[PDB]
Amino acid sequence: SPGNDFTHMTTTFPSGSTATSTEHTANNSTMMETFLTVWGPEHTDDPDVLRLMKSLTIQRNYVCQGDDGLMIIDGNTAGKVNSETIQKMLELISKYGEEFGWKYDIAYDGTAEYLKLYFIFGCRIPNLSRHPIVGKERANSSAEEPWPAILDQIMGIFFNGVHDGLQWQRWIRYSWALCCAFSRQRTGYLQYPMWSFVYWGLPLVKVFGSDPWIFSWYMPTGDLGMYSWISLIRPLMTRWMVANGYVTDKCSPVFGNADYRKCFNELKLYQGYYMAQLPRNPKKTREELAEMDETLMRARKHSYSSFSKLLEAYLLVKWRMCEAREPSVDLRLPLCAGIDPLNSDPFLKMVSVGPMLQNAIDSALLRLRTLGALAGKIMLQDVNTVQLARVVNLAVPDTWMSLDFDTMFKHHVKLLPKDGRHLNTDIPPRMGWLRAILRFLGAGMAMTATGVAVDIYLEDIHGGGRSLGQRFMTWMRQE
Amino acid sequence: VLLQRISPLQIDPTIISNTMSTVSESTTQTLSPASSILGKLRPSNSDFSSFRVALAGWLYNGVVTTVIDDSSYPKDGGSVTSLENLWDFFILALALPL
Amino acid sequence: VLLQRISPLQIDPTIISNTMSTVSESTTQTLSPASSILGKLRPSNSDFS
Amino acid sequence: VLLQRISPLQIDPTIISNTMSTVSESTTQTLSPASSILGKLRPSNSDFSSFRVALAGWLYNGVVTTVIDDSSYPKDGGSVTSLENLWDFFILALALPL
Amino acid sequence: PMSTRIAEATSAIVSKVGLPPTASSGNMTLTSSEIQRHITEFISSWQNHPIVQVSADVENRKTAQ
Amino acid sequence: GYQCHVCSAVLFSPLDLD
Amino acid sequence: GYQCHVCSAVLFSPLDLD
Amino acid sequence: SMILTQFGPFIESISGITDQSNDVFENAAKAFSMFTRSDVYKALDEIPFSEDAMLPIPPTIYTKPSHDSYYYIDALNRVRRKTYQGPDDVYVPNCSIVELLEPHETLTSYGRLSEAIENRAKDGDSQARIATTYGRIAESQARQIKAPLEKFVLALLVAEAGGSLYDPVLQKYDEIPGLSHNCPLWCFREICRHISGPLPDRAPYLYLSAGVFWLMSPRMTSAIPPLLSDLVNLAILQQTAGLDPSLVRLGVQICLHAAASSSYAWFILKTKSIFPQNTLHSMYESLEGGYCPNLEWLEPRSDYKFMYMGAMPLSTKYARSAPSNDKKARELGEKYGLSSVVSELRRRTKTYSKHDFTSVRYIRDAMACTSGIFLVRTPTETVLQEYTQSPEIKVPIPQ
Amino acid sequence: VALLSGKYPPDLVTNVWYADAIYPMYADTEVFSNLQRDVITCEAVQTLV
Amino acid sequence: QQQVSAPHTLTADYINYHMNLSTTSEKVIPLGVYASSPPNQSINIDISACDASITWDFFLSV
Amino acid sequence: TQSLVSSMRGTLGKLKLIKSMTPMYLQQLAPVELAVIAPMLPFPPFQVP
Ligand SMILES: [Zn+2]
Ligand SMILES: [Zn+2]
Repeated sequence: SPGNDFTHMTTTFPSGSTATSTEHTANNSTMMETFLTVWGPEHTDDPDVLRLMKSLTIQRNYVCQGDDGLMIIDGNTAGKVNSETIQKMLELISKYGEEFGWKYDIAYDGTAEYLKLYFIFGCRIPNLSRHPIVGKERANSSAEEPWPAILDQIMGIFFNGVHDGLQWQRWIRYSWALCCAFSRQRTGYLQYPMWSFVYWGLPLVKVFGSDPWIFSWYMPTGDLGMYSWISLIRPLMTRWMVANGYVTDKCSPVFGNADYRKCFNELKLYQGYYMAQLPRNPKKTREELAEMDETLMRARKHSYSSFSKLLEAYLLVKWRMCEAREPSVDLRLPLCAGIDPLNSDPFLKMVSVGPMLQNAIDSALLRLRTLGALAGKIMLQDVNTVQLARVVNLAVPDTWMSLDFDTMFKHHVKLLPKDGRHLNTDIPPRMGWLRAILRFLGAGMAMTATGVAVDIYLEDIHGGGRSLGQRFMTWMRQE
Repeated sequence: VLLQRISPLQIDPTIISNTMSTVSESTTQTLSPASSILGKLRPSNSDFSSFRVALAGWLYNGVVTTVIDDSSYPKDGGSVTSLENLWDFFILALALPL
Repeated sequence: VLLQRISPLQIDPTIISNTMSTVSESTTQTLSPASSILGKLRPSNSDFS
Repeated sequence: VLLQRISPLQIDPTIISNTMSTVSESTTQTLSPASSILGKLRPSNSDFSSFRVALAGWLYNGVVTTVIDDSSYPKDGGSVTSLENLWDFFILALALPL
Repeated sequence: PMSTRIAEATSAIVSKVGLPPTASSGNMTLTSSEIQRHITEFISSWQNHPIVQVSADVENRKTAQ
Repeated sequence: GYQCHVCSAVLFSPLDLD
Repeated sequence: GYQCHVCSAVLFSPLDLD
Repeated sequence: SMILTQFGPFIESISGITDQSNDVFENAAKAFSMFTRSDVYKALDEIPFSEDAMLPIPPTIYTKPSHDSYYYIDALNRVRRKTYQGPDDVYVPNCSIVELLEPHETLTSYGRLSEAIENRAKDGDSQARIATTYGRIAESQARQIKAPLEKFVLALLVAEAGGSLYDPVLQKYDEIPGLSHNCPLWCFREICRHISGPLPDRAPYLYLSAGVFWLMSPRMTSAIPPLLSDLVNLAILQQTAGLDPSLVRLGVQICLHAAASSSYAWFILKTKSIFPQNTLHSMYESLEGGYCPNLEWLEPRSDYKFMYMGAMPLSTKYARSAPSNDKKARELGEKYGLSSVVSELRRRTKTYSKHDFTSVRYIRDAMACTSGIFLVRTPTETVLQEYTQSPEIKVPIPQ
Repeated sequence: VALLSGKYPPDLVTNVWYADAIYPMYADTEVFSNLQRDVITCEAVQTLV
Repeated sequence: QQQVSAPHTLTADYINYHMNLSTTSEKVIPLGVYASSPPNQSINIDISACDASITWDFFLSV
Repeated sequence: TQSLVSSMRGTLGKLKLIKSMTPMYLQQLAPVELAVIAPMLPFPPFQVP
């Protein structure tokens, strides 16, 4: 609205500052403690209410993070607490707020609401309408970013549909339709191949002559994602290559006698693999946009020889699916909403794994520590796998956050074959950091394969365990 | 459930996971007992209710004889030369007095 | 073939692969006596005939 | 602060980190007695601020009784088989006569 | 209704006597055969748990009395 | 006329397979 | 080998289809 | 069958029939760029819709009186609005829009905000500032989307054309009612046709980077671009979540009452607590069975160290002992004309009595039918609604 | 697991803890109705015979 | 404001992390799964208008 | 080997000297609780020696 420009005097605070949260939380907890201590007993009859108030304190049951709080009233020996004295205490909370300005929004129904998460009998109910699909916030009237950054929001739609228990065959199938709709733009026009989206964490359906609906969307993104499905499908892929004239004379240690370079160049798998690593940010004009477009077209015109040094160093490791692990939680227990035996794959993964019920400095010091070279402490100690294996930029993905990756890394990924020691998988006593990366390379395929998460054992490293990590050290020298 | 409500203590396996951390072993050997016990002490279906059921069964031997299931015995015989069967002997020899 | 249809004895090649797993040995050695014998035996299907 | 102004002694936090660089041990082991003390006993250059107060409390025992903090104890016992609690004993055994 | 549609899925997942038996009675790819082979072992190792073998959700007319 | 089990290379005759 | 009839899934090499 | 003849080899690649390939992907993406906006509605015209998608769309959405009685000019010469229902009625109203438009070149049917009115508003006319205020806030309300809706609807039409799928785990097909039993798409077709009517090219607004364009007809109001983005979400989620259509029809019916209201966003602000209040806040009046987890948190309670110890079955005593809901939940529906929705929710909620996956998915599907839009209002009323309130101290501390 | 690992609260006082825990059960005890039914059962048996 | 309003924040942090550890400022899930169980209840307390809440009249002066 | 025996003895020492309150509980608090709980119970205790 033009001609609308003024100033205004309030007593309120700014909306989203940082220090405006902490002191409000302190002020929440202090007034709740003096409620339960002093104002409580001094303003009520009905000694059931008095006995209820004198039994709880805010260290034992009160949790607050902002304006909102959650107070928990535990069960006694006789069962649950009488649900009428709780309401008589609720009226006293509402009366207590009026004496100094707070207008509480107390609620008592039998559920729990805290940080806008909805539970009933321990339920994990997702709010599907918390974020819409076709909805985006715009505060100003300015134009938006150019075209090749819309795919980040499309992947955001997909990863937000992951955490909510959608019908997974329908959800992946609709994600493909969006994924293929947002792929071409006028500038020869620009176009992403379909493998560039597989790099971004999007699972597939049926490729290379395989079974349909064969992988899961719990697969990671990046090189750890590209390792897993290839290492699961590889003896079928090397058959499908030879199935139409893609034979060379020498045998590769990975794909055998088939020219993976020509097959991947003609099918444009390499070009999607390297084209997905281009920056989608038009960093600091239409001519910079044209610079980014020419940089993006150059990756499509260039023909490629192999994958990155990290993925090629990964692909020498072979695992095995011997036997399924014992379950971690009851099948008939409703843990999480939406997922059920009708939603088959998360229902299998969440029972077999179990739900979670229990940076530049850290990078570069490990870069200089693993290569031959607090600062006096780091040299000999070790950290866990999820911290020690960040030296090759491996991270537990966004998808595995609502599961138990700790027990899976610690126990159910064995770095030793079932029939003893194959003499090929001999990690030296020196350079024992390799174990923390082999944990991730093991736990990739045990999560990408649909169905039950299976106990996985080490089988083979082709170049030897000593010569395996020299490739990682070459990547560390090359940065 | 009533004994779980009235009882002052509570089970906590982090005592075991803390006391296994300061063990003395080498990373050259092909098997490690301190990491075998932490695998063997995670129960199937992750329920701990059988302890309080065994305490409640003391009130009833005349109609109920609480015994240990056949699936906890080491797969129709085990060797004393195998370490997992030593741990499986330990677990049973401690569980049987209740 | 006639003894096949009668004999209750069944070969289980996983017995040897089970019992050779838990043999204590060092990684720094270069022999592995527990693992040379599995490459000697190669437990397979044609033991019966 | 008044003792810190005129005292000749100073910090040298690097002397323990220098002397623990020549402890003979094996890489194959999981425990590290050379490196556990450096995590248990980290220097931070603000360590004389808690030493000169104990040195200044000798002037007053009638009104001030300087004790060791509650958090400096091994948190419900601590076995002697553990190495970290064994270092935690050594720290208290040196600090208590002051 | 969904109450039947979920029960059919539970019965599709959980599926399949005390007598002496008679003679009458390297790498691998991923296959739906191997998926089912893992799932049946998982459901069997869950089904033979002793609390699962006895416990039920709704008490009967004897237990209520 | 099947493949190997070392490097997954396919062969056509059993002789060069062996 | 073209296609199984339980689910409409197309393959090759009926050694895979059976 | 037009989408079939257009996209034959792609739908079989993403339904598990045929192998995925790059050339079919790129030959599809060649065609995804080559769609007119009318082609999406031509593809919507051919699908036979069942009897259970048909419901009466009210006629009063299309005829709304204009914005002259809605805004005014405050002292200090800032624009505000006068509220008719409640002091929080500061959102965008719903009125006739077409009278403030002049057409774009290269196509006659679509117009934008006229330059003479913004010229006189920059000059300092009284009415022109109000008119450009309404025009810019209607653009900003219509803009709150990620991409043009016809692309999302076309992706729905592509993806859901492969029929039912097959499960490698349950070894059976799935049973999800198809496009004939999808009420938001029936309504999305009917509204976008009734706006155009005899006029062709049939897209009520197109979406660009800097600004929108409006279809020049008297049938066009400001409530429609949020309503269509509201319907597309339900049309997707009814497919890819397996929602019960008996809840989706209520979810669309509330949005039709929102478009028929005096204001759209204000009505949704006042009706955003119907689905959890009737369903989630009223579960298990009679509880008979089901399993529940058995947690405890460890005794230094500030650490928040938890522990899972099995799961126990529920008993009869753990019903809903909390107080009732009927006296205010029915009152909310009786105030706004949604008693046929509220009683419908309550009588269906009162039939679940065991705690399993069925009654839980009921709560999920009931919570899904709330409309997730982003409320749009000017900053000059955001401040003077939020920052003018004050606490009241009934017992101050004495001097 | 329960035998090898189980800990008390850090400030446990037995009489306070037990008079907290036992009190809600013995006010509303409802054991007396079973005593009222056990007379009717023994009356019915003698009436039958 | 951030150059002169330090010790208010610096003493707010001491209350939040040393005096009454009721704030959980990843672990929010098992809190509510315990709090939603059958034997216990839970009360959802929310403060309306947290920014307009505290002024010089009662809070900031003390 | 040598290191495996040296690790096994040090493991069994910790398993002997682990600090757990469950044996003391079963000694001296659980009989108190059983004697408190058992008189008010729907099915009374039925014991043979
Ligand atoms: Zn080979
Ligand atoms: Zn089939």
